Amino acid sequence: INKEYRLINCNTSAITQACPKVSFEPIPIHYCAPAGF
Amino acid sequence: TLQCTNVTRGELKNCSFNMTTELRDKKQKVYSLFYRLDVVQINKEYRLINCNTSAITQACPKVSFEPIPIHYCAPAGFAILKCKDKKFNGTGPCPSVSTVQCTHGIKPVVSTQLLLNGSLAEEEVMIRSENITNNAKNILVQFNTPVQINCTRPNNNTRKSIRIGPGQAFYATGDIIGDIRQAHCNVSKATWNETLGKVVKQLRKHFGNNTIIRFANSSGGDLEVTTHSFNCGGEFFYCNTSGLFNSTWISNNDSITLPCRIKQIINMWQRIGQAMYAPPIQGVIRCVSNITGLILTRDGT
Amino acid sequence: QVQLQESGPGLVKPSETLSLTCTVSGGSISNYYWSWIRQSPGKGLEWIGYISDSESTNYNPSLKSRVIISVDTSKNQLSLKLNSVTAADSAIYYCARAQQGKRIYGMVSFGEFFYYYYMDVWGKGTTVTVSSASTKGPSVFPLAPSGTAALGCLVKDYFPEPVTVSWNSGALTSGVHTFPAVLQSSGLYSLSSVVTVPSSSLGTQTYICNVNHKPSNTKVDKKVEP
Amino acid sequence: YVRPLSVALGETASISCGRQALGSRAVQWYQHRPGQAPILLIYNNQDRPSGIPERFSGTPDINFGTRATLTISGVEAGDEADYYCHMWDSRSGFSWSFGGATRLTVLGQPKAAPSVTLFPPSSEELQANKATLVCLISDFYPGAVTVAWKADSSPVKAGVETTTPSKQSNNKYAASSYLSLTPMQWKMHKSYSCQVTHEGSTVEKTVAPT
Ligand SMILES: *[C@@H]1O[C@H](CO)[C@@H](O[C@@H]2O[C@H](CO)[C@@H](O[C@@H]3O[C@H](CO[C@H]4O[C@H](CO[C@H]5O[C@H](CO)[C@@H](O)[C@H](O)[C@@H]5O[C@H]5O[C@H](CO)[C@@H](O)[C@H](O)[C@@H]5O)[C@@H](O)[C@H](O[C@H]5O[C@H](CO)[C@@H](O)[C@H](O)[C@@H]5O)[C@@H]4O)[C@@H](O)[C@H](O[C@H]4O[C@H](CO)[C@@H](O)[C@H](O)[C@@H]4O[C@H]4O[C@H](CO)[C@@H](O)[C@H](O)[C@@H]4O[C@H]4O[C@H](CO)[C@@H](O)[C@H](O)[C@@H]4O)[C@@H]3O)[C@H](O)[C@H]2NC(C)=O)[C@H](O)[C@H]1NC(C)=O
Ligand SMILES: *[C@@H]1O[C@H](CO)[C@@H](O[C@@H]2O[C@H](CO)[C@@H](O[C@@H]3O[C@H](CO[C@H]4O[C@H](CO)[C@@H](O)[C@H](O)[C@@H]4O)[C@@H](O)[C@H](O[C@H]4O[C@H](CO)[C@@H](O)[C@H](O)[C@@H]4O)[C@@H]3O)[C@H](O)[C@H]2NC(C)=O)[C@H](O)[C@H]1NC(C)=O
Ligand SMILES: *[C@@H]1O[C@H](CO)[C@@H](O[C@@H]2O[C@H](CO)[C@@H](O[C@@H]3O[C@H](CO[C@H]4O[C@H](CO)[C@@H](O)[C@H](O)[C@@H]4O)[C@@H](O)[C@H](O)[C@@H]3O)[C@H](O)[C@H]2NC(C)=O)[C@H](O)[C@H]1NC(C)=O
Ligand SMILES: *[C@@H]1O[C@H](CO)[C@@H](O[C@@H]2O[C@H](CO)[C@@H](O)[C@H](O)[C@H]2NC(C)=O)[C@H](O)[C@H]1NC(C)=O
Ligand SMILES: *[C@@H]1O[C@H](CO)[C@@H](O[C@@H]2O[C@H](CO)[C@@H](O)[C@H](O)[C@H]2NC(C)=O)[C@H](O)[C@H]1NC(C)=O
Ligand SMILES: *[C@@H]1O[C@H](CO)[C@@H](O[C@@H]2O[C@H](CO)[C@@H](O)[C@H](O)[C@H]2NC(C)=O)[C@H](O)[C@H]1NC(C)=O
Ligand SMILES: *[C@@H]1O[C@H](CO)[C@@H](O[C@@H]2O[C@H](CO)[C@@H](O)[C@H](O)[C@H]2NC(C)=O)[C@H](O)[C@H]1NC(C)=O
Ligand SMILES: *[C@@H]1O[C@H](CO)[C@@H](O[C@@H]2O[C@H](CO)[C@@H](O)[C@H](O)[C@H]2NC(C)=O)[C@H](O)[C@H]1NC(C)=O
Ligand SMILES: *[C@@H]1O[C@H](CO)[C@@H](O[C@@H]2O[C@H](CO)[C@@H](O)[C@H](O)[C@H]2NC(C)=O)[C@H](O)[C@H]1NC(C)=O
Ligand SMILES: *[C@@H]1O[C@H](CO)[C@@H](O[C@@H]2O[C@H](CO)[C@@H](O)[C@H](O)[C@H]2NC(C)=O)[C@H](O)[C@H]1NC(C)=O
Ligand SMILES: *[C@@H]1O[C@H](CO)[C@@H](O)[C@H](O)[C@H]1NC(C)=O
Ligand SMILES: *[C@@H]1O[C@H](CO)[C@@H](O)[C@H](O)[C@H]1NC(C)=O
Ligand SMILES: *[C@@H]1O[C@H](CO)[C@@H](O)[C@H](O)[C@H]1NC(C)=O
Repeated sequence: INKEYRLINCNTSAITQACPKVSFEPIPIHYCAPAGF
Repeated sequence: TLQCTNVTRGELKNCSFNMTTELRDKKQKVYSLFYRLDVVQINKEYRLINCNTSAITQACPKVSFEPIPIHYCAPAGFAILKCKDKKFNGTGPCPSVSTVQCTHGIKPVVSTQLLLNGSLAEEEVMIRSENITNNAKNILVQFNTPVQINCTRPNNNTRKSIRIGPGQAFYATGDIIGDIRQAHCNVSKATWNETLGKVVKQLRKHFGNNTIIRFANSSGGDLEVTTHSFNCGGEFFYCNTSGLFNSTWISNNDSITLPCRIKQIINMWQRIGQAMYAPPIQGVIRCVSNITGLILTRDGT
Repeated sequence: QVQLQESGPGLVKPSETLSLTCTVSGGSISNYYWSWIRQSPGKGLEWIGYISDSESTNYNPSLKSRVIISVDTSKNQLSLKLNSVTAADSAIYYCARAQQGKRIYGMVSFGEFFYYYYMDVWGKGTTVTVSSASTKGPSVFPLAPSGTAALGCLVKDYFPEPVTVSWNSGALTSGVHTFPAVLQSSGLYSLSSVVTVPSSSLGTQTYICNVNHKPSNTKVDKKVEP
Repeated sequence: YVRPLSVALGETASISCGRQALGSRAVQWYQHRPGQAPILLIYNNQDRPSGIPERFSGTPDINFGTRATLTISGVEAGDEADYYCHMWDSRSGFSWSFGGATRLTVLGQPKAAPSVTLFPPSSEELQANKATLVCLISDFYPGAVTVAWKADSSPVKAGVETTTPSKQSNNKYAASSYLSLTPMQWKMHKSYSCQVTHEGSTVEKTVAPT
C-alpha cells in the first residue's frame, strides 16, 4: 500500500476460490457431430 | 444514512455518505447527487426511497433502453392474420385479411398517457375501446398525423465511478457542469390543436353531435400515471400534462411546455420487492419522438 | 447627461452617525438604481448597498446592521446613514448609478435568469475620516520666488483631509501643481501648492492662492511677492 | 488582496478573472486608480459603455467553460490601475464584493528625472516662531526617490517628513518633503540643501538665509 499488503485482484475484480474437489486434469474429450452431419 | 444539502427550486440534492471501499475494513466519505424523488428524510439526514421496501439493482451501463423493432413470429404449423381495413376499429369482421409469418417492426416503447414512436393510422384518426359506454375502459385513440414532441434534460451531468467492492462499482452523479435548468418537453400548440380537433371530431360519433367534449388533467394516482412517464436518452422522465389537456370544445411560432421531473429509483412495472437504479447519463440529454396515440379516460357534458 | 456630487461631514467622531448626501444632475432620481461604494486605504472596493427606482432597500450583509440608505425625490438627492462608526470606516465614499441587467440563460417562464447590477456613472468622491480628535483649520504661508520662476503657498498644520487650492480664484490654472499632503507626527497634514510662472510677469501680475478647508469652514488667501 | 501583473508598453494585457464562474455568467470589469472614481470598462461579458477604447475587450460566454478575461491591447502608461472582475452567475447567489484587485504595472516607460524646488521659511511663519523648508519633487519615473537633508555639510535626519511618491496626471510621480526647523536653527546656519537621489543619481538644491 511488518509491511501492509493486499490481494492483487482487489482493485480490479472479485475473486472465486476454485472448489477443491474438481480436478484440473486434462481428460480426453471427443467432439461428435449430430445425426445428419 | 445520507447527509444531503441543497445544490446552489431545491429539487436535486447533494448527499455524502460513508461507503465501503475495496478493502473490507476501510470506509470512505464520498458524495453524490440524487434527485428529490429518490430520497426521504428520517445538514439533514436522508435515505434512499427503496430501503424500507426492497433491495435495489443498478442497471448495467452497457445495455441500452432503446426500443428496437421486435417481430413476433408464429411457429411452423401456425400463422398470423393481419387486417387491411384502413378504418378497422377494435373488434368485428375484418373485410380484407392477409396472412403473415411475423408481425411488423414493433418498438417496445414503455410510455404513459401519450403513445410514443408508435404506428400511425391510415385514412382518419381511429378511436378504440371494448365498451365506450363503460368509463372504466381506457380509450385507445390512435392519430393519423403525428404531433411532434421534443424533450430534454439540459443539465450537463457527470458520472462518477465509486468502487464499492471488489469488482463492484456504483455509478453516481458527480456534479453539474454549467447551468442548472428544468427538464421539459415541447409540442407545437398548432399541431396539437388540430390533433385535438381531429380526436374531438371522432368523439362525437358515439357521444352526440351537440354534447360538449372537455379535456382535463389526471385526478390522482401515482407519478407513473399522473404524468407523461417515458424514457429519453436513458433517464426516466415524468412530465406534467396539464398544459395539453385543458380545452373544452363546443358543438361547433407556438409551443406548449411540460415541466418534467426526473427519477432514478424506479420500479419498472408494479413489481413488489424489486427496484432499479438507473445510472446517470453524461452530457445533455435530448430526444425527438412522435406522439402517435393517446390513452384517455372519460368521466361520467 | 447625468453627473453626481457628494458632500458630507468629512470628519465624524467614533461611535456616531456618519451622514452623507449625493445630489445628481441631469436626470430623474426615481427611475434609476443608486449604489454606494466605499474604498478604504489598503482594502478593496466595498459595496455598501443600493436603492432601486422603486425605493427598495438591500444592503451588503457585511454592514446592513448599520446602513440605512434613504432618498428624497423633492430634490435629486439621496442619503446614506452609516451609524456606530469605528476606525475602519475611514474611506472615500462614491456615488454611482447602478443599472439593472436581466441575464437570461434558460427559460424566462421557469425563472432561469438572474439579475446583475452595473454602475456606469460615478460621483467624484467624499473623504471621510473617523477620529476623536477635533477639527482644525490650516494657516497659509506664502512661498516667494527668486526665463522661468516658481512660487507657491505652504498650507501648514490642518486636520483632516482634504484642502482645495485655487490660484487667482480660478483664473490661474496653467502650470499649477498641487502636491499630496504630508501627515506629521503631531497628527496634522501639511500640503503645499506651487505654480510655475514666466519670469517677466513676476513684478506685474498678481498671484493669490485660494485655500479652503471644509471641516473648519475656513476660507483664506495670501499674496506672493519677492 | 492584490494580484500582481506586469505588461510592456504597447503590448497586450491578459487580466484573468479571480473567481471563475460556475454557470452562465455576467461579468463586469472596473478600472480603479487609487484615490479616484472607478471607471466601468465592460458591463455585459462583452459590452462596453460609451467612451471606452476598442483596445478594451471582454470575453463573452457563447459556450460554457471559457473563463472571463479582460484584454487590453496596446497598453498605455495610463492603464496602470486596479482592475476588478465583478462576477455574477446562475449558481452563486448575489455577488456583493468585487473581484480581486489586479494591479497592472506597465514596464518600459520613459525614465524621467525629478524636478527639485526648495523654498525657504516664509517671513510670516518666521514671524510666528516656526521655520519650515519645503523641497518639492515632481515629474520623476520610476516613482521612488530618497531625500537627504543637509545643514551646511552635516546630515540632519531629525525632524523630516516626506511624501510617498504619488502619481501625476502625466503618468509620472511627485512627492513633497518638509524639514521643520526652529527660527534660530535656520538662522544659525550658512546653508541648507535637499539631496534628492532618484534611481542612481542625486540632485542638489541649496537654500541660504539672506
Ligand atoms: C422549448 O420551449 C421553450 C419555451 O417555449 C424554449 O425555451 C427557450 O430556450 C432558449 C434556449 O435555452 C432561450 O434562449 C435564450 O434566450 C435568452 C434571452 O434572450 C432574449 O432576451 C435577450 C436580451 O433581451 C434584452 O436585450 C435586448 C437587446 O440585446 C433588448 O432588445 C430586449 O428588449 C431586452 O432588453 C430589455 O429587457 C431586459 C430584461 O430582460 C431589461 O433589463 C432591459 O433594460 C431592457 O428593458 C435578447 O437579446 C434575445 O433576442 C434574441 O431573440 C430574438 C427573438 O426574440 C431573435 O430574433 C434574435 O436572435 C435575438 O438575438 C431574446 O429576446 C438569451 O440570453 C440566451 O442566449 C444567451 O445565453 C446563452 C447561455 O447563457 C449564451 O450561450 C448565448 O451566447 C447568449 O449569450 C449572449 O447574451 C448574453 C446576454 O446578453 C451575453 O452576456 C453573452 O456575452 C452573449 O452575448 C453574445 O451574443 C449576443 C447575441 O446573443 C451578442 O450581442 C454579443 O455581442 C455576444 O456576441 C438564449 O438564447 C429562450 O429564452 C427560451 N424561451 C423562453 C420563452 O424563455 C426552448 O428553446 C424550446 N426548445 C427546446 C427545449 O428544444
Ligand atoms: C456537493 O458537495 C460536495 C461536498 O461534499 C462538494 O465538494 C466540495 O466542493 C467544495 C467547493 O464547493 C470544495 O472546496 C474547494 O476545495 C479546493 C481544494 O483545495 C483543498 O486542497 C488544498 C491543497 O491543494 C488545500 O490547501 C485547501 O485548503 C483545500 O483543503 C479549493 O481549491 C477550493 O478553494 C476555493 O475556495 C476558497 C475559499 O472559498 C478560496 O479562497 C480559493 O481561492 C478557492 O477559490 C475549495 O475550498 C471541496 O474540496 C469539495 N469536497 C470534496 C470532498 O471534493 C461538491 O462541490 C458539491 N457539488 C455540488 C454540485 O453542489
Ligand atoms: C423515438 O425515436 C427516435 C428515433 O427513432 C429516438 O431518438 C433517438 O434517441 C437516441 C437516444 O436518445 C439517440 O441515440 C443517441 O445518439 C447519440 C449520437 O447520435 C448522433 O451521432 C450518430 C453517429 O453515430 C448519428 O448517426 C446520429 O444520427 C446522431 O447524429 C449518442 O450520443 C447517444 O449516446 C445515443 O446513442 C438516437 O440518435 C435518436 N435518433 C434520432 C433519429 O434522433 C427517440 O429517443 C425515441 N423516443 C422514445 C421515447 O423512445
Ligand atoms: C490495480 O493495481 C495494480 C497494482 O499492481 C495496477 O497495476 C499497476 O499499475 C501501475 C500504474 O497504474 C503500473 O506502473 C504497473 O506496471 C501495473 N502493474 C501490473 C502488474 O499491472 C492496476 O493498474 C490497478 N488496476 C486498476 C483498475 O486500478
Ligand atoms: C432546500 O430549499 C428548500 C426551499 O427553501 C427548503 O425548504 C424549506 O424547508 C424548511 C424545513 O427545513 C421549511 O420550514 C420551509 O418552509 C421550506 N421552504 C420552502 C420554500 O419550501 C429546504 O429545507 C432546503 N433543503 C436544504 C437541505 O437546505
Ligand atoms: C416506506 O417509507 C415510505 C416513506 O415515503 C412510506 O410511504 C409513505 O407512507 C406514509 C405513511 O405510511 C404516507 O403518508 C405517504 O403518503 C407514503 N408516501 C409514499 C410515496 O408512498 C412507505 O409506506 C414505507 N413502506 C413500508 C413497507 O413501510
Ligand atoms: C415521426 O414522423 C414520421 C412518421 O409519421 C417519420 O418521418 C417519416 O417517416 C416515413 C417512414 O418512416 C417516411 O416515408 C417519411 O418520408 C418521413 N417524413 C419525414 C418528413 O421525414 C419519422 O421517422 C417519425 N419518427 C419516429 C416514428 O420515430
Ligand atoms: C459538458 O461538460 C463536459 C465537461 O464536464 C464537456 O466536455 C468537454 O468538452 C471539451 C470540448 O468542447 C473538451 O475540450 C473537454 O476536455 C471536455 N471535458 C471533459 C471533462 O471531458 C462537454 O463539452 C459539455 N457539453 C455540453 C453540451 O455542455
Ligand atoms: C423539435 O426539434 C426538431 C429538430 O430539433 C425541430 O425541427 C426543426 O425545425 C426548424 C424550424 O422549422 C427547422 O429549421 C429544422 O430544419 C428542423 N429540424 C429538422 C431536423 O428537420 C422541430 O421544429 C422541433 N419542434 C418543437 C415543437 O420543438
Ligand atoms: C402541473 O402543472 C399545473 C399548472 O400548470 C399545477 O397546478 C397547480 O396546482 C396546485 C394545486 O396542487 C395549485 O395550488 C397551483 O396554483 C397550480 N398552478 C397553476 C399554475 O395553476 C400542478 O400542480 C402540476 N402538477 C403537479 C403534480 O405538481
Ligand atoms: C462517518 O462515520 C463517522 C464516524 O464517527 C461519523 O463521524 C461521520 O459523520 C460519518 N459520515 C457520514 C456521512 O455518515
Ligand atoms: C366496430 O364496428 C362494428 C361494425 O361496424 C361495430 O359492431 C362495433 O361496435 C365497432 N366497435 C366499437 C368499439 O364500437
Ligand atoms: C391538475 O390540475 C389542477 C388544476 O389545474 C391542479 O390543481 C392539479 O395539481 C393538477 N394535477 C396534476 C397531476 O397535474
